Amino acid sequence: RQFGHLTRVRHLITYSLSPFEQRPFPHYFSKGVPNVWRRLRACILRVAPPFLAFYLLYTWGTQEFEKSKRKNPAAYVN
Amino acid sequence: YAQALQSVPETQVSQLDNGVRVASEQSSQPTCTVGVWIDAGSRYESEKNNGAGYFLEHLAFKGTKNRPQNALEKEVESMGAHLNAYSSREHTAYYIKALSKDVPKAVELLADIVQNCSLEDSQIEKERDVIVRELQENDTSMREVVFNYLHATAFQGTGLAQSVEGPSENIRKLSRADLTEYLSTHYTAPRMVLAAAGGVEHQQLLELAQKHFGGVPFTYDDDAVPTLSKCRFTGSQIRHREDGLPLAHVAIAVEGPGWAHPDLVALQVANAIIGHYDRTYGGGLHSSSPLASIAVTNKLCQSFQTFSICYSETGLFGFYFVCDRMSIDDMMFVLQGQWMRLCTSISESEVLRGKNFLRNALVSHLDGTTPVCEDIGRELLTYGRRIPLEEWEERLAEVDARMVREVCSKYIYDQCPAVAGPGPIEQLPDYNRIRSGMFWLR
Repeated sequence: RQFGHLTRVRHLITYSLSPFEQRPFPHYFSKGVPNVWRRLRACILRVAPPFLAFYLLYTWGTQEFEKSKRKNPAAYVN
Repeated sequence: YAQALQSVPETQVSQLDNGVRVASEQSSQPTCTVGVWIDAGSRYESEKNNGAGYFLEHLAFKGTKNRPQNALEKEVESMGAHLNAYSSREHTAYYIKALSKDVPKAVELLADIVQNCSLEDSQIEKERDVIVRELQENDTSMREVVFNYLHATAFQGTGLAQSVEGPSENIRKLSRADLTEYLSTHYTAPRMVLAAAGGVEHQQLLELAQKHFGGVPFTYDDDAVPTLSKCRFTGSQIRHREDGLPLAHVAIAVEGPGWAHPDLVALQVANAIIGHYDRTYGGGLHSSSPLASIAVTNKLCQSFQTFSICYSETGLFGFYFVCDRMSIDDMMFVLQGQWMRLCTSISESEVLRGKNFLRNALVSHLDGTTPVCEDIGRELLTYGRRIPLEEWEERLAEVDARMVREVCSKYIYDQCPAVAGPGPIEQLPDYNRIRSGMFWLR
């Protein structure tokens, strides 16, 4: 698929400025950073949970293993 | 020839202790045309003041207090004179064309309008809905909307960006007053010019103007003409898509110098070289204007035209084309490419023709009375005086290749243009692309 045969688009006025007449930098601290958080806080509660869960299952798993290695002071009290 | 130019009657000019400048050119011609060209326009309008200059032009004829409607027209019709006119962004005029045997009568008439318009509150409330309709017509003239939108984005934010016509909301609410607030504010002698051409004898004109334009300037203000707020050019685009339309229009341009600037010549010659095409012509063999040629060979556009629309202190040097939903791209490419060629490797043999082509329009620009007055009307107003064809001649009879290059590049190379395009333009690439189309991979 090429250009000019994509969609029947009617009534959409778009205005954009040359990159040299605008600033790429952009508006960090205004809209910039804000939205970043707007997202960390949006999906944090949807991504992190499982990873967190793994972690536990990792630690638990490891400790226990590292434990099942140490002797039961009472495997021979005699 | 050159002798033909020289033997061309100088143009007479002399201002009033009033402010008006009265100039004109004389010939044998029974007929003539005369008009007052105000330094008035849309540019001079505000956010709530936009429209007036027009809503005005539209009542500028429906009468005065001295002689109401039915009579003015009846007095005009009855004498066989044609009173027509316009209103741009920085230029408005009102010219009539009679048999020169009416200089004093036409002149009076003129004065009686630019100064006393009925502005019949009942006449207005009609012309109101008239424009609002007449505007709805200007609208499907894609051939135009594409230019306003060009202005709209080219000079975004400033006064030029506002269209001579003005928003519907203003025309829907302009007050009996606001119109007058416009008239009394801008319609003043210092910014108005009484020019004419035909069989008229300057002095007779003067005295009549000097007679019907009994204006009197007290303050220092009244005698001073305000210079306008500079308009920021803004390389950008504005796309009003609609694949529902037969075809799309595209208009791109760079900032223009302004009448004053001597380069507008060489520049004018530039536009001479690529010129314009339009399927009716008869030339896949056309003169250099490859844009033309190529436009034919590869059936690029329905029509394309180059333009250096300029104003007081700014301008719009570009090109505008109309093409099938499908060949929009190839066109730009080929076209925009030309600009480059134009100011990167243009030849003498080319400019040679360019010139002569201009020298032909240069002359035919002044074909009749009405047109001549136009220049005079204009010349003074924007340039300061009148530029004789003998002058323009030299001006552009001395532009060499290397000069065109030096110029066009100076206003086109790696400049951020403003593009405008309504219609099925899905095929027109983004900006960056038509932007990096400004520098030639030399």
